[PDB]
Amino acid sequence: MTVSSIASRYGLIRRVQWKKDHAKGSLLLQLDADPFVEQRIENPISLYWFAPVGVVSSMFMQWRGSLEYRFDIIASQFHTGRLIVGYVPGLTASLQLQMDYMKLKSSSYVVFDLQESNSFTFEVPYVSYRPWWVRKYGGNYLPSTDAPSTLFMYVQVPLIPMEAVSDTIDINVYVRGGSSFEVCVPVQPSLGLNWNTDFILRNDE
Amino acid sequence: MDNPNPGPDGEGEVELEKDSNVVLTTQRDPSTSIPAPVSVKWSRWTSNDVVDDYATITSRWYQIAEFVWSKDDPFDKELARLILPRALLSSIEANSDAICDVPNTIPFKVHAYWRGDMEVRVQINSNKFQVGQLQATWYYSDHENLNISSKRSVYGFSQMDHALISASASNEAKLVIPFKHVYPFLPTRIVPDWTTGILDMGALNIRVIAPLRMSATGPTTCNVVVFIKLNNSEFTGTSSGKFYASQIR
Amino acid sequence: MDNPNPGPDGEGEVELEKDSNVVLTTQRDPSTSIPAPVSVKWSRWTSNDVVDDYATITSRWYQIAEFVWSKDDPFDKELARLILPRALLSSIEANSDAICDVPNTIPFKVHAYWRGDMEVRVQINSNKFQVGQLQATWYYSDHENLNISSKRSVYGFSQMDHALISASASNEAKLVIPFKHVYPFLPTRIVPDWTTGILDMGALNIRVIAPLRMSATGPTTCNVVVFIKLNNSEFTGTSSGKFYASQIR
Amino acid sequence: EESRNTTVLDTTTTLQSSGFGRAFFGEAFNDLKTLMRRYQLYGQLLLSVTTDKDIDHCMFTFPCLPQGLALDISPHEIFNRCRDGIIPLIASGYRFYRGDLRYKIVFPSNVNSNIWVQHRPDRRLEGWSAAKIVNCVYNHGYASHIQITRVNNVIELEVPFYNATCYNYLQAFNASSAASSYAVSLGEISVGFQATSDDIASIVNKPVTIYYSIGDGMQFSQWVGYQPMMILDQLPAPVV
Amino acid sequence: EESRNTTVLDTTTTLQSSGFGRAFFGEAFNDLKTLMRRYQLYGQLLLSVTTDKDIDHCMFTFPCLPQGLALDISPHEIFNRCRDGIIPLIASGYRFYRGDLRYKIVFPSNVNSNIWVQHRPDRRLEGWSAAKIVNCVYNHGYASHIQITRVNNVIELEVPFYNATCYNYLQAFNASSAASSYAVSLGEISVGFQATSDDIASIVNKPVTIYYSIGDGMQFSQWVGYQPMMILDQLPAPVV
Amino acid sequence: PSYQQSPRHFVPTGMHSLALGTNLVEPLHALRLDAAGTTQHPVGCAPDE
Repeated sequence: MTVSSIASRYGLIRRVQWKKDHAKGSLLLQLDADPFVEQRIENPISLYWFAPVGVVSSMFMQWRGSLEYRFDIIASQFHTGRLIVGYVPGLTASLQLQMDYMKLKSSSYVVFDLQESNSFTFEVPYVSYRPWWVRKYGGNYLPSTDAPSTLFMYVQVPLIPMEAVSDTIDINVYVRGGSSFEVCVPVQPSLGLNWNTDFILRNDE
Repeated sequence: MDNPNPGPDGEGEVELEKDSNVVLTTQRDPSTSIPAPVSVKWSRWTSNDVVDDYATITSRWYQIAEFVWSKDDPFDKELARLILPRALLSSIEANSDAICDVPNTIPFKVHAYWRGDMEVRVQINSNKFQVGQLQATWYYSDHENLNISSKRSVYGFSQMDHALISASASNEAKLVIPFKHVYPFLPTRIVPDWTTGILDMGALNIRVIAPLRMSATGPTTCNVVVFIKLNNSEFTGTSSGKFYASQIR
Repeated sequence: MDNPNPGPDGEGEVELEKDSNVVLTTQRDPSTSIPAPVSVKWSRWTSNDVVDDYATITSRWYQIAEFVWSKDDPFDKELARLILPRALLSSIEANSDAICDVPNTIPFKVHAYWRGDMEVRVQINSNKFQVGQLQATWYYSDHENLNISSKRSVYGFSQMDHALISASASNEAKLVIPFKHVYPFLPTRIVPDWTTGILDMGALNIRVIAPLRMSATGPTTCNVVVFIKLNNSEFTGTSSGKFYASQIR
Repeated sequence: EESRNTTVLDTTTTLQSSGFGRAFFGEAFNDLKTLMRRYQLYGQLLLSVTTDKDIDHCMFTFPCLPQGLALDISPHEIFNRCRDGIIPLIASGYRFYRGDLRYKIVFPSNVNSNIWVQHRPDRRLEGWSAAKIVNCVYNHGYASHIQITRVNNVIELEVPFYNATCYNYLQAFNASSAASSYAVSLGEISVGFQATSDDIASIVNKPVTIYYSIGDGMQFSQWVGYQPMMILDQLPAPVV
Repeated sequence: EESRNTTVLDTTTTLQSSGFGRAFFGEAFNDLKTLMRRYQLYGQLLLSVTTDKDIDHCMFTFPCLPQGLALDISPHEIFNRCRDGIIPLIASGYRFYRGDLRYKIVFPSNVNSNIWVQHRPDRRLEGWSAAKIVNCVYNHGYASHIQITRVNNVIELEVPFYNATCYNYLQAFNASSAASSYAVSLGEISVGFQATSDDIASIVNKPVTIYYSIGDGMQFSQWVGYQPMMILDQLPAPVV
Repeated sequence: PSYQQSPRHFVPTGMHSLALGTNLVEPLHALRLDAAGTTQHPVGCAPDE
């Protein structure tokens, strides 16, 4: 039992549809480069999946280190694709827009060709001013910070499938903590179980 | 040989071309056609200013032209006459921003005189059922000839060494292009002895040889992406960035 | 000693401070006041990106504030509260051009996170008949205190180590300023955990101690120039230059 | 396979590891077991005298388990607000466990009477319902201890592992197999007073808090993935 | 340069150093750090029950910092009269700090209920205002401790350095940078009771005193000169 | 490690002895700043008696 024993387990975190007619700049995910990856399940409170590195980050105050996200691009060898997995350090919410692949390739990026091999584990860098990084969510407390950095995934060259196979392709996005991942300060966890999803309000009337 | 056992990861080995932080892969083996051997640094003969290498920032790869190629393009047809030290800037000033936003090209903004060898990849992402074959050819100083309008054809550029892209196997064309010009430096802005033809080395031109031939139910589109690395560059003659005019559209 | 024989070249030895291509001289010996010892590189703890030195281009000296100082300025009076990693940019964006025109500061345009030690010279060119004495003082994180409005005075900044400029001998104040902040990196643009206080290290503030005292027929003006070298810098987190907002006026 | 790695496409240089905070803060955190021994609130109750109880009568009984209780949210503002704490959030990630527990039960101030505390490994756990603190006799051969309120009103405990098992279930238990109810709790701890009927009336509606931690014997089994989680800032504010 | 020395014009013979009082008084004083571990009053409050508080409710919360509080002067005759004490007077002379703090919170006599105390490194400090003691729930994963009033009504603490920083600001903090609020306090200590609503009414307007000291981990950074000072005998006498 | 060994079994008293003035280590709360500190007598301040 070990933090790095948990952080070396992939957890499936995002289903990305990848169609034929997606253009050569269309966004597939702008998801945050923290372990706290948002996956929403469809109660008056909502429940979420997380990566194991996401939860075991959510039992700590601070985290640092790489984040190896695995892109498993489920296709035949007859499909040919190409897509950037880019990574920009330090984009705020107002800079969450203005994003495309042409402004992405200035930063660090990896172009992949979907061919006879269909899977690659990109290693998200840890690029920040701070040695650690505060938990995104914290306790039930409206102050206490978004991601250090943002991943992006644009379709560099669109899917050109053969006419015997399908127009659409699933892309699964796993999240695993990197080899340099480490967490330090034990604080109040930001996540609770769903054994008892009952909640009681405290209005005063 | 003869035991293909594909799992969840497909079959083939994904080969890298790791560099500074842009890392790009291809599934297929390249077909390089080096035109000339590697050149010398050339800083000893005509620059006493601080001749600074920038291999940590300028040797990143950069997409400069992607384009759709369908079956309607005929036999002997141009696709892109990329002029490579220009097109690295022309894709930037075409793509709605200045030079100071892209970390590959800020030494062109600061320094005035450039030298350096280029690396050029022309990736295709054709389906396997398509039949076709592009060619990529580097030519030196296309705009310094008037008779290239007679030559701009597949039969002329086949005689010189040239890379080939078969759309059958979705081959990739790596293409080393060493710097060879009459003067050993290309300037980056308007310069007191020439202005026209700024930062021009010649034509990377991508001529179709075999057009897309498919069924009636065939995949019509075939996108082609061109990346460029710039590794053994030297920059000299530091000056102000306000002198740098925009490149020509 | 005691044999001054001046020729056409004057008397004194002109001492250099050669660097990259900006070379600047002073006639007089400096008075450095180093506040803290030299710091470590700090790239091992929080950056896996390409941490590239730029000592060929960023270690040039650069004028960031010149100003007129006359005798009408009183005893305890500010002249310039230069915030030094900002004022290197603020003099640029004040001086009618963007960052991409100055070769010192283009890695601030490309990269997002900065670290580095500074060198700061405050040259004076006073006449010998003038009597006066400026002081230069480096303070760490001026804007991260509210009580500096009680402290912003010559008596407070005299207690910490500080350089002195006598207008009698036209002394020069070299001033090594090593990088020391709470977090080991200063960001260069709007960053997801702080925005306000971008690239702020603290105050270089030039407080008058002895004002200009001259005759009735005296030289009233006394211009003061401030140069800055930026040598042990590291830049990390490469991103697009279109993200870089302008600095605050 | 889950933990496979098809093609690494790393851009990074090798990061300096801090040694999990040992370099900065002077202490490691990679071992989660050494975090588990930090105490966490187990379950807080309010005393309620129902009958004129005999001195033998247990005041409350509760099963003893590292899984965290059936969460009892006038709500308790911690269990309304701070959901689950740490130890069931880790214990969600493991199907089984085996080992000791520590308790350190804290008693209020206005009580003075002597306190007896029992471990009962005979008691099974029938379903996830009624796996909480229960406000209800003293027994001989069960493992016992008396803390005196007048010396110090906080007892401490090292409740051992008494099961005839290889390990025990760690997720929330639905009581499928009838003998499997013997294999969830470590047993059953009962807290009872020696207070007479006159003086226990003053102690009504006084809080009795119980903490818990594992205490170096606990060794978790086979990994199981986490359940769906609730994000705590999404919980509503008390509109006034 | 500040500390230069142009021309010494000494008249003196060399003085016998006492070794900073070691020769007379049997103890050195040159190291100011060994003076810093002498305890100083941090902030004294008066208890005030606003609502019929739950047992979970913190009675007061306060940020934890060696800078000295936002000084809260019916004035408190110490903070009206004896301004600032020692440790912020030294801490005026350094822009940054890094290290531990000790607390030793002292509770009044008429209280009897159990006391829980939290460290919360999640809490930032928003401005120099509201950086004082605040009369307002209990939480799980924060570092916790219960002192029992009946054994001894003075808790003691070693609150560590939990920041993701190189060091932290030591002058009074105006909250310029938004993330810099994470880097001033060590965290936030909260003191809350387990007292019910009936017995906490007796404890209203009882003083709760908090002390502080650094405890050998503190290492101050870069020198900064002192601010302007107030001379204490110049303060007026209470004319009767 | 759990320390299960059974602990000591003492007697409290409120005050140290008073008539004892000899080879006997007396614990106090010194208002001196130093734990090893003792009042001292320099070269002229060593008393005669």
